[PDB]
Parts: sequence; structure tokens; C-alpha cells
Amino acid sequence: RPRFSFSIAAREGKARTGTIEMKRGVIRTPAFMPVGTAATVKALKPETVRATGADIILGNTYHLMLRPGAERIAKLGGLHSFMGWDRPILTDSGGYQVMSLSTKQSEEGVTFKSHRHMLSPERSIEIQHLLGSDIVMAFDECTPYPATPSRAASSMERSMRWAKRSRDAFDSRKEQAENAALFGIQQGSVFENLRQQSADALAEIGFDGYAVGGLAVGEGQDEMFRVLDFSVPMLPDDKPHYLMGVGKPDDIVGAVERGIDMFDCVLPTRSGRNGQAFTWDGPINIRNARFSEDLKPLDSECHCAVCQKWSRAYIHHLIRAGEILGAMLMTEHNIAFYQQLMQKIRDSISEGRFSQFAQDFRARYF
Amino acid sequence: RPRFSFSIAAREGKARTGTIEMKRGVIRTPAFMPVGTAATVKALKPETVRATGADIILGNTYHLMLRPGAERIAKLGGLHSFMGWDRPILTDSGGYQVMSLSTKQSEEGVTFKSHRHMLSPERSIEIQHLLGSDIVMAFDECTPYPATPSRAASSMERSMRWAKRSRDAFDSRKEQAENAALFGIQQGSVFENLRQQSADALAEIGFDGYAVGGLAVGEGQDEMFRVLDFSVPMLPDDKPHYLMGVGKPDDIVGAVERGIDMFDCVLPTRSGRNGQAFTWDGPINIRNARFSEDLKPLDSECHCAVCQKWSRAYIHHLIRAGEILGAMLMTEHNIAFYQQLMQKIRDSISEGRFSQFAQDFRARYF
Ligand SMILES: CCNc1nc2cc3[nH]c(NC)nc3cc2c(=O)[nH]1
Ligand SMILES: CCNc1nc2cc3[nH]c(NC)nc3cc2c(=O)[nH]1
Ligand SMILES: [Zn+2]
Ligand SMILES: [Zn+2]
Repeated sequence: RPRFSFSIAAREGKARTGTIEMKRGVIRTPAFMPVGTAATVKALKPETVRATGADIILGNTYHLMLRPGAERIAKLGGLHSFMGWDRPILTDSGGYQVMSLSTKQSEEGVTFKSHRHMLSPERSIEIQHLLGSDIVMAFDECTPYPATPSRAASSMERSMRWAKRSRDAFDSRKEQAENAALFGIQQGSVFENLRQQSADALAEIGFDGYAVGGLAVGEGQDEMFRVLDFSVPMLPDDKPHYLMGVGKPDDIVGAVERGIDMFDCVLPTRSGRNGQAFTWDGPINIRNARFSEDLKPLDSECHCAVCQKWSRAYIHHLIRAGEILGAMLMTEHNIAFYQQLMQKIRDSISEGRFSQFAQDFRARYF
Repeated sequence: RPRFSFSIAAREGKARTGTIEMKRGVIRTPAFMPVGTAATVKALKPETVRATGADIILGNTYHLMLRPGAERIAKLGGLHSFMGWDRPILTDSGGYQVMSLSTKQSEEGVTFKSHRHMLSPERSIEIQHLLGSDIVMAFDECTPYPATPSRAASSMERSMRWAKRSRDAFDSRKEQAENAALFGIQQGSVFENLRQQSADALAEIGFDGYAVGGLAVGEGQDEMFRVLDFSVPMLPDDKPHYLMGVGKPDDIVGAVERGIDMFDCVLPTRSGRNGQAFTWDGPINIRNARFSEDLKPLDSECHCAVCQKWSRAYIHHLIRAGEILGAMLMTEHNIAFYQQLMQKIRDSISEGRFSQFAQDFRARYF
């Protein structure tokens, strides 16, 4: 396989389905990336993550640079070897979680104290190299919401200068430039002119893929969709479109309808350890007393191993008892459900019936 | 298969190897039973428990009678169905954990408040029936250590009266008497005459197997072995001998040398979530800094899936980070190590070289 090749096999409106080919594997799009925090997809062996259908996972840089450390992971053979996942890994660039979980900002980057460290475009790209990332994200600033037009502009402009620094850092590292891909991140808050300026700046630098940054930061679904409506068409059509940090099943469906190809979210893993299970009839909270004697599986149609073997009653008991096996089973089912959703999306676009699928999905889920 | 058949295939000194055949499966002896607390072997799917080599697991009655409740588990189809383990389950009778984890004692049984309930020989045997246990333990009193000869005698006498009540309760329940086995429990503290009286009482009532109760209660290995030396030969030779709550690998080896056939302990699961890993060169604590860059597996010879795939360095990181996957991997390795120990014990007895194995095992483990 090539370092990076994105092919679009079918389209419906703004929605696309196709493949990203990389050295470590093929990614079917639209894609959902389970999140590995601290070098593990919580409560799952990598083989289980792959059995759910995942083609790629996301690695969080902030946690890994703190523990176990990026240089240590490189000394040990890289993140793939370390955690036992041999397919593609997308790594975030670290600043979103620095600003949410740990700080002093400047044009150079951000200094912060672990919940002292520094993060600059150059150091972010180097950490992602030391981890052995397949898809490297540019170092950006996720503008807070709401933002004034002046502050959104100033923030977006900084991120575009950092995008250029990220590009040059990545390109200066032969092994990284030859084997990995680099994605740029559009900013601009909710403002169409700033989103356009950001798209133009990123296309002029040139990236393998383009993320829509700065969303899912409290603006709500209607506003996120309004911004996606004008923002995604600004990005190069022939490269993947990644919506960072999204999201709930209905957010994914509407984002695909607006041209997004890639997603990640801690919702299925996080909320699964919490007791929320996704089903085609909407989410349920398995801790509710109504499930204490329910012998049905979490979802009536789900093909995952959890729904083949255990009841709602048993998983209700495990989560109420705080048992590790409850987090394992809930997480496997929820990531399998997300992957089945992505498969249904890909098949319906391929068959020119995605509009119908989206409508049917929502009528039943809600 | 029969309800219960114990066959001895080979002997060496007091050590025996053979099989227990039951309706739900064959148990190879000497056997180690992983412990299921609250209807789960912590951090393992049942398929993983079976992949380590386990033929039978232990179900704790005290926890299950409190949550989810024994009548609820019966309504749901029994413990096997509920947790997804279709092979034999041995259930404890509940009083050991009542006295350690929750009480008013009388000749009728014990009343206690959940960390209000009652437990009598008749109710214990009924709870084990409602769970669908394959091997039912008699309801006993684990005498505290140290005990005076008067108190040990009074306690042992009560337990033998409860043993008779347990036998009659079990026999009065046709479905239970036809499909399950019943084990009696010898008491008597460290006193040879009381151990003999207890063995005589239990053999006169008649059981499918005999446990050595009242040990591993703080007397220490030398004293436990001294009591096993005279106590195990008192029990019927042609039935299984079960040493409750034991134990560390060296305790198991010496107990087999003294005629024990069955074991259970939370050590491998419990201590695995804590960071202790068993190895043929003795235990290690994977949280120690020395393992942070160690690429070797937990044990150099272990055949388990964890040692095939992940390093000490990765498991060190997971346990230090409090990640669920660290408890999963440590638990699978430690239960696999215990099962490999039991396999080595069974093969060495079968080959008339267990004495040599015990000596070699200790020289290297210590
Ligand atoms: C860390 C890489 N950059 C980067 N990550 C993000 C992660 C997000 N996660 C959410 N909601 C869960 N919104 C995000 C926006 C960004 C964003 O604008 N930038
Ligand atoms: C609950 C069934 N009866 C019963 N369980 C026990 C469990 C033990 N566990 C240990 N050390 C970990 N000693 C024990 C003695 C008994 C015992 O004398 N009786
Ligand atoms: Zn499922
Ligand atoms: Zn192992």
C-alpha cells in the first residue's frame, strides 16, 4: 500500500463513501475511530476493538506525553507495538486536552503543568513521530465558544501560522514524511468568512486531509450543522474531512449528510462505562431498575458478541455492582454499535439510499 | 455423564491425580477454581476463564444472595445462564463471608445485616439450589484462630450438627439431589482429636467430597501443613479433598503433597488487579519502576495470551495508570499461571515425578 491514498467510491448529495489506503491498513469511510487514552481503548483488548469493525483508532498525545512519555514509547518500539494495535493510528496534537485538562499561551505554543511541560507545533509533530502515528494532526487552537469575531479571527490566524509550522516540521522529518499523513485543522468559530479564510490558508499549505475544528464545544447540534453546511464545501473535495470530537449517533448521521468522512468520540467508551447503551430505538441506561429482570440483549438486532451472549439483566447487575466486566461488555457493545452504524451509512451511500436511511434511522431512534 | 464420579488415575505418596465427572463437565484434579464474586470472575469473560484451563469456578453465595438475589437469579434461569459459564460451579455456603464481611449466631444459623438477612443450613442449601450450583457446600462455622480446645470443640460440634441438617436439606430436594453433589467440611481448628471426631461425623453422614475447613485463617504455612499432615488421612480416601481458601503457589504444592485435590483463592485475581504477577521465579510487582522499560513478558515460559502479546513495560504502564485493561491482563495471566501449575502437578503425579517437581519448583520460585 501507499503512504496515503483517499478514493471516493460513491456519493449521494454531499455524502461520500470510499477508502483511505495507508501502509498499515485500509480505512473504510465514513469511519468511526474508537479513542485510545493512555495507550488503551478503555476496557478492550486491541483484538476486541478490531472485532467490532474498527479500522483505525485515535491516540491522545496529551496523556501519552505525560505517562508513559513519548521518548519512552519510542524507545520501546512505538505505540503500535506497545499497545498491540498494528493498524493505523491517528494522533491528536495535544493542545485541546492541554487547554481542557491541565497553562500559558504564546505564539510559540503552550506551557502547562501536568494535572511543567511545553507544547509547540514542532514539539507536537515530534511527539506524534515518536509515538509512530500514521495520521498526524497539525497543532492548533480550539477557539472557545462563544467567541467574538475579533477573538475568533485572532485565534484562527494563529492556528494557520501553526499549521504552516506543523507542515514544515512534518516535512523536515524524512521518515515521518514518507510513512505518515498530515491533516490540517480549519478554525473560525461559527463565522463563515473566517472559516473561508482558514480553508484557503490550509489548502495553500496543502494537507493529506482536513479537519473541521472548533465545533462540539457547546454550540449545540443546530448550530454545529449550520456551520458544517457552509464550512465543509470550503475544504478540498478530494481529501478526507474529519469532524473532531463528534459524537452521538444522530450527530454522525447529519455530519455525513454534510460531507464528513471521519469521526472520533469518547461517548461510546465513556458513556458505556457509565451505564448508557446505544440501541436502534435510542439510548438506554442499563442501571435503571426496569432492566433488572430483562432477558433481552442490549439491542435486538446488534450483531456484537455481547448481544449474542448476555442479557440486559446481567449487564445491569454488573454495572450496579461496579464490576470490571460490566465496563468491558458495555464498551464492546457500544463500539460495535457505532461500527454497525458506520457500516449502514457506507452501504446506504453506496446504494444511493442514504437519504432514506437517515430518515428511517431518526424516526426509530427518536 | 453421571451426577458425580471421582476417579483416581495415579498416585504418588499422598498425592493423587484424576477426574471428577459431573453432568456439566469433567474436572481434572488436582484442580484450581477461579473465584466468581458477584457472578463474575473479576475482569474476565467466561470464555477467557475457560481458555486459561479452568474446568470449574467457585461462586460466592454471600454476595449473590444480597445482589442480585438468589430468587432473582433462579427466575432468570440460574447462575450458569446468567453469567455465561456452562461448566461446573462450586458454591460456598455463605457463612465464612457473613462472618468476615457483614451478625447474631445461634444453633439455628446466623442473622446479619448486609454491608437484614438470615442464613441457616436449610436456607444456605436452598440458595445454592436457586443458583443452580453443581457442587454444594455444607453450611459450617469457620472457627476463628487461635481457638481454645473448648471453643474449637463446641464450634466443631455445631458444624457437624449443621452438616447433618445440610445433608437432609439437600436430599429432600429431588432435583438438587439428582443433579448436584454435596461436600461436607471438617472443622476442629489445629487439634488432632477434634479433627478426627469431625472426620468421623462427616463420614457417618456421608458426602460426595470433603473439605478441610478452618485453615488459612492466620496460623501460617508451617502450622497449616502440620494440621494437613494428620487431617487429610482422616477423610475418606476415595472422595475428593478440598482445601478452602488456599492459596499461594507453594501452599498448593505442599497441600497436594498432603493429599488435597481442589483449591480456590482470590489471590491470583485480587492480587493481579493490585499489580502482583506470578512467575516461575516467584512473584513480581509490576508497578515497580524497574519494569517501566522491560520488554519481556510477565513470565518467560508462560503460554498465556498475555505473555504472547504484551510486555511488562506496557502492563506496568496500565496498572500505574489505573486502566481496566491492566486488571484484565494481569488477571488472565495469573489465572493462566495457576492453571499451568495445576497441569504440571497433574502431569508430574501421573509420571511418578511429583516429588522431584515440588523440589525443583521451590528451588526456582524461591
Ligand atoms: C487536539 C487536536 N485539535 C483539536 N481537537 C479538538 C477536539 C474536540 N473535541 C470536541 N468536542 C468533544 N471538539 C473539538 C474541537 C477540536 C479542535 O478544534 N482541535
Ligand atoms: C463458606 C464455606 N465454608 C468455609 N469457607 C472457608 C473459606 C476460607 N478461606 C480461608 N482462607 C482464605 N480459610 C477458610 C476456611 C473456610 C471454612 O472453614 N469454611
Ligand atoms: Zn451489541
Ligand atoms: Zn502469562
